[PDB]
Amino acid sequence: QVQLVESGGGVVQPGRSLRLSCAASGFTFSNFGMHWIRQSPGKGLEWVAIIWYDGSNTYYADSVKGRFTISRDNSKNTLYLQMNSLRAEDTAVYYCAKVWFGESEDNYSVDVWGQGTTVTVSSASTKGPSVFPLAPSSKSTSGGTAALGCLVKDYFPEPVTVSWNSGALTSGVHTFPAVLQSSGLYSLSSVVTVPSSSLGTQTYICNVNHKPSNTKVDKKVEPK
Amino acid sequence: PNANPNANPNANPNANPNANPNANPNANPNANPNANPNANPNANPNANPNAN
Repeated sequence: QVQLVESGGGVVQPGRSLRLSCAASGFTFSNFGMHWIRQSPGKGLEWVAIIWYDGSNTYYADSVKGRFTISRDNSKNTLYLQMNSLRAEDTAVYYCAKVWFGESEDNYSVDVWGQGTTVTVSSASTKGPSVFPLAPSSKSTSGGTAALGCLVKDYFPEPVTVSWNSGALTSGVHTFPAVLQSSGLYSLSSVVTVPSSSLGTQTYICNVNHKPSNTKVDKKVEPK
Repeated sequence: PNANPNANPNANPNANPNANPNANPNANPNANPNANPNANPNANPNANPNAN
């Protein structure tokens, strides 16, 4: 069926440029106009640009007019978005989308969305995480259930993976979504509930992995 | 009985103004055949962004 694959996203410092591409297959790409639409947690869904099937007419959102340039290569079946003078608020997931087929006098929007590519505009440098133990004690025990965890602090960029006992412990694990701090570094927590009668005897180790920095940390969590 | 069957005619010539301000539901719901058939000089001269 129809398939759209975005590529080109990554980490870019503010003020620099970045070029996104969208490879289309499963349909005659040269016969359809295309949209670029971005999604951010702060603004939700936000239309960015539209291009005609032949590139004759292009339109842009007001917040990006003059900085972004949408183009296409119908011989390569590729849609392009050149982004210049990036600001912090442009960090979002960018989707390409295909205009649906309709009648000659109708208004048009998109019916098939691409997979999406993440763009993070930040001046933070690549940095491995600091792993701190969330130690269980009497203050984290209610009956026969205790809670312990690992705090993964001050890393950039996203994402990081957390496992417990090399994947052997999955029941009751809650890894929270990362939060962006005032310093531009991300931080998150991962917690697990265990039988209180197992504390002190069963070994629990959290395995944090961060591919952008090739960081692998096995942190042992001991009670207080 | 045998009251005056004509106008005053010095009656009220102004609005009520407490008359009905709503839209009469039993109005004309059809198109006025002799309405404006010309093109509007003050219309949209741009290109619809949502056009095909």
